[PDB]
Amino acid sequence: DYCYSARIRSTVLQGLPFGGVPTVLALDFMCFLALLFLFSILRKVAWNGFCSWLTAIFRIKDDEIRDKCGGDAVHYLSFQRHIIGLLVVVGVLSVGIVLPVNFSGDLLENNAYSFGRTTIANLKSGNNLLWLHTSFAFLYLLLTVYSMRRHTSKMRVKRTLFINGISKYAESEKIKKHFEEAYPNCTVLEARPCYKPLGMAFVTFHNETITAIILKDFNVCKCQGCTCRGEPRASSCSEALHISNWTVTYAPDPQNIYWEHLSIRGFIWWLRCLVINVVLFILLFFLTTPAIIITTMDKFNVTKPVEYLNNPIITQFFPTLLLWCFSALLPTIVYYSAFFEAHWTRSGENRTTMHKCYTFLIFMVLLLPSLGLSSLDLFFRWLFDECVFLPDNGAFFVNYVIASAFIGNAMDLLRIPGLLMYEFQFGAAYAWMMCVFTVVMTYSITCPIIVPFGLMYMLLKHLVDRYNLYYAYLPAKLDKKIHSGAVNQVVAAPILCLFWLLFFSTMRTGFLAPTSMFTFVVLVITIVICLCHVCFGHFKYLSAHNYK
Ligand SMILES: CC(C)CCC[C@@H](C)[C@H]1CC[C@H]2[C@@H]3CC=C4C[C@@H](OC(=O)CCC(=O)O)CC[C@]4(C)[C@H]3CC[C@]12C
Ligand SMILES: CC(C)CCC[C@@H](C)[C@H]1CC[C@H]2[C@@H]3CC=C4C[C@@H](OC(=O)CCC(=O)O)CC[C@]4(C)[C@H]3CC[C@]12C
Ligand SMILES: CC(C)CCC[C@@H](C)[C@H]1CC[C@H]2[C@@H]3CC=C4C[C@@H](OC(=O)CCC(=O)O)CC[C@]4(C)[C@H]3CC[C@]12C
Repeated sequence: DYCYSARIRSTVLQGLPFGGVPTVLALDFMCFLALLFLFSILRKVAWNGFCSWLTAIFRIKDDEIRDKCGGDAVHYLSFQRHIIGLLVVVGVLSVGIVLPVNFSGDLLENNAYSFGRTTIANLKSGNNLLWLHTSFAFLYLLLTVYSMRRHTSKMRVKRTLFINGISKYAESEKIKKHFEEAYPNCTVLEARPCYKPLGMAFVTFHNETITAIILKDFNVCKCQGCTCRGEPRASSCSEALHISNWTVTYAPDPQNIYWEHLSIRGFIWWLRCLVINVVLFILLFFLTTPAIIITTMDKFNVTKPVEYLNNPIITQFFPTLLLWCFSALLPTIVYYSAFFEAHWTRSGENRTTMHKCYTFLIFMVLLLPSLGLSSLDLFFRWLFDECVFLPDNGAFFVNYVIASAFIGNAMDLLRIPGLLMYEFQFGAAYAWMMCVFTVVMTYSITCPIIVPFGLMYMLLKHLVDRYNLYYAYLPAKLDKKIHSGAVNQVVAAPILCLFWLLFFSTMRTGFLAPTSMFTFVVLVITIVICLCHVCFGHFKYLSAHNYK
């Protein structure tokens, strides 16, 4: 009883020794080591001793970080410090309690060196123990929440609106009298157009709930047979106003405002947005696909015996190193290109780009490679001329995590030196570390052995951060709304762990098989709760964001 019966048909599909992890690891370490020597001769070029910086890493006290950098660096390092701790608990459960279950699988017991043995693919469908995987996936959601209730637990104008689309010939009298007659419950303190004003204004009220009500009445989605939104109500003042044509917003400070960009609104602005974002999403397909093609040479006609796999130098190391190169350049595209979308507020742009870096990195590292590698008609050709799971059984992901761990972090030292010719980007750095955490979490239950490398991705990213925050990057104060943003991404990670579990369950047993059902039930219950935080606002004691 086996899956491949390698004695009958010596089929190329049965993968490398150890998934090619040993060669990837050996070359990645050796490339890391070489980069640390290269770093040393770089930082010594400009003016205590060769490796002195490596001693500094473990000497600097947390209070020195706190004192020099300010609170944003400590809130950042707290986030890391929690995720490191999170991954020890998830790590010990994965390697301790998931892996010995997987490895008890009867399905890949031939092919003893196959990395596939340490994955869900080793478990025969209908085997009772498959509930343990669904259970841990849920348990990990509770831990990624509880660990973020702890992170957030440790950490620390409101009547003024900015009103846009006023005609340049408008008058403060009419603008003032409008609110106090269209909404007689209000009272107006100030009402001023702003920098021949170009049709933007500040207005200030007496009361905050009234402010929110007035702010809603220009923007709110509620409907009739006539119109899909609450159209802003008429007045005697209206000729100065052009009320229907406004956009109205809580006023940020003028240091946040792009007085250039907000000159365009409605369908035109959504055109510039969609044709920038489509070009980038098209481009991801071509950046992605070389990695998947170079990896997938399990074709036939000739070159069919197991002996015909290439060296894991080309079939594992090279493609994951190329995918890393594109992963590490991707932030530099979206930070550059987001300038041309013309957001209204620098704060928005910063807060947008962190979620855009993250979701493009997710499409091009996790989701499109997951669909690409899952698109193995390969099994259909073997079968016609369950044991379906990724080619190499997902060793590709381990190999990515290793590549990003050793080569990525060693490169992170070198990201700030220079002189080879003869300021902390908090959003980018958040996006990048949650991209990697997402992969680890996604595979942590289908493919346990990824988690140790996930942990050491974090430890080395942490040390290199604690180092380069204190010594290298300029001390920076930041907009708090990105730290709170990043915690939502951490909650996405175990949810995508549940989704791919439902996928690789439902492509290996029916949707009516009870583990498929249970995973669906958990997922649908989880998502309605998570959505009810976003605007509906019912749950605000739960899931995250305990604050001082
Ligand atoms: C296969 C392809 C062609 C379609 C797959 C869908 C994605 C391209 C979509 C689905 C959800 C979208 C995201 C949903 C929400 C946001 C948040 C948005 O930023 C916000 O914070 C909005 C609210 C605010 O700024 O206050 C920026 C765009 C982004 C990342 C979107 C980018 C495009 C995404 C990933
Ligand atoms: C193959 C299956 C999984 C379908 C593909 C689904 C994706 C399009 C989803 C999965 C997870 C989603 C992300 C999970 C979490 C967030 C956080 C969310 O954050 C906020 O809106 C923060 C707002 C604030 O903090 O003020 C922005 C969208 C984003 C990136 C989502 C974008 C759409 C993603 C990539
Ligand atoms: C039929 C329906 C139920 C299918 C749902 C498919 C997608 C639309 C789902 C799958 C995963 C979801 C995400 C999973 C996790 C999160 C984190 C969490 O993010 C926030 O709270 C950000 C917004 C805020 O700051 O208030 C809640 C929304 C979000 C992005 C979800 C948005 C909707 C997503 C993309």
